[PDB]
Amino acid sequence: SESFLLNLWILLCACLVLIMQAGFTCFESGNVRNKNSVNVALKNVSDFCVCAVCYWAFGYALMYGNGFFYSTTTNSHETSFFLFQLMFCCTSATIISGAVAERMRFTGYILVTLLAASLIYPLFGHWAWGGRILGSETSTPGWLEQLGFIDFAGATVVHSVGGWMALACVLIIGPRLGRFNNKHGVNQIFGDNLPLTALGTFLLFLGWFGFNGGSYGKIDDMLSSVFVNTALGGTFGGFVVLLICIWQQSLLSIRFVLNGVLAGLVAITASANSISSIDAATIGGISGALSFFATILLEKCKIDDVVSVVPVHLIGGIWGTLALAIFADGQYFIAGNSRVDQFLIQLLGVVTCGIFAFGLPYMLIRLLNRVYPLRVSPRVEILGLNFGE
Amino acid sequence: SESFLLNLWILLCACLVLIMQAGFTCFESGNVRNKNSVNVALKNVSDFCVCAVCYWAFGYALMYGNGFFYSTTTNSHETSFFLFQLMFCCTSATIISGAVAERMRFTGYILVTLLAASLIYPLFGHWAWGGRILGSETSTPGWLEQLGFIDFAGATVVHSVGGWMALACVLIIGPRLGRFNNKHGVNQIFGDNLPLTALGTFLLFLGWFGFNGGSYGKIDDMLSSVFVNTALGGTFGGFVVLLICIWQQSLLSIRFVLNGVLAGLVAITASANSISSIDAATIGGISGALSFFATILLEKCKIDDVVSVVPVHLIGGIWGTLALAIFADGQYFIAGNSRVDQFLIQLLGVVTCGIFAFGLPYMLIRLLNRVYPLRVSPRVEILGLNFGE
Amino acid sequence: SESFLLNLWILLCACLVLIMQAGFTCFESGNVRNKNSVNVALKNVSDFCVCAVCYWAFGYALMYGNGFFYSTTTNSHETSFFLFQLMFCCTSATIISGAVAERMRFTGYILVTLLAASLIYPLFGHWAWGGRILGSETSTPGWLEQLGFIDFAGATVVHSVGGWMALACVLIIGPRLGRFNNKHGVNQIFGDNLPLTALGTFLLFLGWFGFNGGSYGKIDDMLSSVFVNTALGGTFGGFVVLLICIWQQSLLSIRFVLNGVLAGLVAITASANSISSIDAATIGGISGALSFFATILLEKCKIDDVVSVVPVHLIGGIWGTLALAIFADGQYFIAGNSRVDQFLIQLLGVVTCGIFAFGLPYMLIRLLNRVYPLRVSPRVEILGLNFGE
Repeated sequence: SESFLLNLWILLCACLVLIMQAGFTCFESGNVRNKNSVNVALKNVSDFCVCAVCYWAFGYALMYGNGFFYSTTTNSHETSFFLFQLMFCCTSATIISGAVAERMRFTGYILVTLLAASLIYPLFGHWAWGGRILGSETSTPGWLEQLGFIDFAGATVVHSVGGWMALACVLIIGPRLGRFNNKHGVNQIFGDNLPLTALGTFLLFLGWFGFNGGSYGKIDDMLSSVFVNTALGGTFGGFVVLLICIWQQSLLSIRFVLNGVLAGLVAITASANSISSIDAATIGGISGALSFFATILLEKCKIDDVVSVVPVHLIGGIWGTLALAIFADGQYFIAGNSRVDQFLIQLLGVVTCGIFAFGLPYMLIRLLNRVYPLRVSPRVEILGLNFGE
Repeated sequence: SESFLLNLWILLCACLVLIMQAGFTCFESGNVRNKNSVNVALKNVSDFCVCAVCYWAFGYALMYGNGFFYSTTTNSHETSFFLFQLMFCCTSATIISGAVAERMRFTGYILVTLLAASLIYPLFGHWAWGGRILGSETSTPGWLEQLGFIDFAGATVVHSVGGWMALACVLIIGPRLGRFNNKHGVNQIFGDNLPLTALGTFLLFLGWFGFNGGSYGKIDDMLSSVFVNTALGGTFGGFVVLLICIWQQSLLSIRFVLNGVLAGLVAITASANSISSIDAATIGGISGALSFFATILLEKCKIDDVVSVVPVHLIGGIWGTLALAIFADGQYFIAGNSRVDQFLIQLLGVVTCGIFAFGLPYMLIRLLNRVYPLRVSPRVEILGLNFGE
Repeated sequence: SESFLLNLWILLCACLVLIMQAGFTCFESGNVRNKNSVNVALKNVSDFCVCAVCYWAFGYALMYGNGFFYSTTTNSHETSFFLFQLMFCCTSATIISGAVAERMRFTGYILVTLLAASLIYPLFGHWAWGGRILGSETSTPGWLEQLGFIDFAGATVVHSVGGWMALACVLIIGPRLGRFNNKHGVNQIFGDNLPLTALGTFLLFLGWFGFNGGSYGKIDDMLSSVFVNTALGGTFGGFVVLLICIWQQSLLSIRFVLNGVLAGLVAITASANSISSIDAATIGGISGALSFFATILLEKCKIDDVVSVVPVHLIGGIWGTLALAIFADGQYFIAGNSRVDQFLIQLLGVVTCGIFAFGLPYMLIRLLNRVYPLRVSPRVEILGLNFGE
């Protein structure tokens, strides 16, 4: 029947988001030095396990409640939906993983991941996605969803939340040793396994297909448009950054091109079900250019992001959320809302996400760092995070 | 119709078990030294090819016969079923591969893989799964299946069999050079590509989803419960080992955490269709703890398992097989069988698997080693298995 | 309905061909030296992005027109079909990527990829596959397709075209430095990440399943035969090359074994929907042996192919195209065509593919190389292509 086919589609899409977890692991492990890559991989597995435990235990009840230790219910599609949203929560915290590499303590990162899976992501996902339970009859939406905020697959719910928490963490722990100098400016710390980073980017593209396809929530002939918009956004982001770099040398332009692919994917994540192919290409290309410029701006601002989580997930998420109101069809809006009123509503969603997913983690992680330091000692950072803290 | 959707589901699940082969290759290649990783990858491809040839030629006919060089039949679901069981047969010997790394001859490993795919796995799969032909009308079950032994996805048929012959092989060829010494105790040989082991573990999780989903054998609303039990078992195994290690340093605790993920998956493999989410979490966590203690016990017993096949596949398989009778619902048992009679039956299956998949390979591989030595010369083990034997 | 399930099948198959792109990236990045692998990964992402942009812009209109900047149409299956064929075009140019590694300039490779995605692949795909639009009512076939040429999944359209322009490129730019010498003959340049080539080969097998399954074009009970033929062709190619090598040392035989797997897949690609399992095994084994002999012949002919694109894709593609007329059932031919007439037609298709995909790219790339050199300077080849050109 229709319900069985929809259930298998959501299960295969959750499998694709597990592929996206593997791609995040490869992307982050290949972009760091060989003395820190094993710690990065251990972080990338540990946050996934901790977030799955936290979302099964209380995260699903916080995000979609009126749930705790989720068992079988009367709703047929709710188990597949729960698995998909658990994969989404793991995606948010493994976004947080990549920015804090090579200088953050493992237990402090585990505490940050617990904060992300316990309080920040379920509350904002309840605000933006409260009434989006798959197959449920009577679901009360969140206040942001009631006001008219639209996020198809989570450019704000998943990517911007992780970007804001990652920005707060890298502002609190500070930059790596030997990265920024007062005399010589900015030094580049290249990774040691950049082909693994390219493989991780391809796996992230593959997982992004499942992200958008399972966030579609139904099965008809227009899901192929969502897949085509996904492919065009990612490839046009990569193509635009490739055109910008063009004659720049390898081992530095590859990071920009892969970040452009990922940022184009982050931008089409907001509106993959409501835009055309030309709109998806335009949004992805502008997102890739914005990721390039935001990486340069973060380098000049002395903010150390190792894999450029903020130019990809945060800047791309804000651009995709704002470009939904510029490019999507008016039939997907609330009736009576024009193109500027929807821009005000999506800007309100961006500002609310910024306040809740940055300011509250900034105070909480600052208070945690005041009594429990999250930056390793300098001998650990020189020796490497593979060898203990 | 129903048959076409079921056939596509089994084909996609067999694709996921091919992903599981790729994850096994990455997990075993990253966990060894750089002078042996190419030989490990060559073993991981060659055993897959040899097992596929053997199962197409005679393995399917021995496992599910009343077949030889399988062609198209009248049964609609039996071709996808054959592909799925072929990938299961490849999974057993690629479990066998990881235990015998860095000191075993390539041709001797090919002979061991031929033994596994020719005699041991098809005969025990006929004993435990003989009547489980997908879509067939009249199928006579094996004697173990007729007695009441329940094994959903191969915790005994796949994982315990490969664990037993891997244990026999590492007992016959002996430990690696410079691994156990009489004076200073136990020395650790760390791998050189541990992020590739993390990627392999993620691919193994993803393929484990297909393992359980294709072993479900039907399509209804309860397959998402099987997927949720798979995710919760793997993540709770990893979470429990992470809680045990907590403050232990990296480059050694990552192996324990990934082994806990895999062992939790091995334990839920036995009963993923018959337990609740809390039961899946409990079984996976106990399996991860048991993998940790079994790795320690194998280190104290001077038994060299390179990637810890025995604590993951054998110990986890025995625990999952025994925990089916502790945790699963009584409606899945034979009518009239209580909770202790089922424990006796599953213990009989464990003992039968131990006898047939250990004692017969131990005598056969010992007789082969007496006339054809399966351990490399010491200059090959010092120089590396990438450079010939 | 049937249309929704077919659309989801084509979307999942296009996801599998994206996995094939990832596997190609791993296979080429692991087979080169560490001073060139980052440039190889950058090429493997850049050609994918450029080809997706080119096929969305004008490639689909040239291949399947009577389309430019493809948007939503009346045909329900055409969007998933477009995504699948875009994946096929990206597959052709990423076949081209692997032959020209370690000595070709990046911008010159981008121009070659533009030539492949703009002129060669869409025109030959229009000639061979012009009337194969999924779900269309009135589609005029190409002249080769009207003459009776059969290519199920593109052993000639995808693999032979990429092999021919890869051969033209490596004949124009020439061999690597320190590869062939007049005194000592042939020297071997081993890659530095051969386990990553094993992972890439497994990912290529996985995506090759999706290649054949989405090229099937319908859903019934005979798609499982296509999957079984795919598995048997790949595994028998690997098994035959493993039997040929047997006692040869590692670090060189693994390249032959993986190339045999891939070449068996290339040969079954032509006729996976029309042969038996024994025929698939025979075709795959002969293709693996032919890849081994063609690799030896290319090393004796002083033609430097880094990952052996020509023995795998070109020789395997020609063998699969010719073996369709030897092994497939007569019901799949044009009525009135015998077994020798179909051999003449498939040979005409092979000769037409050779002329159009070799002689025109050889002339165009020679004219481009006369005014714009595509081979790096010797200091760039000595230092490495990761550090600029």
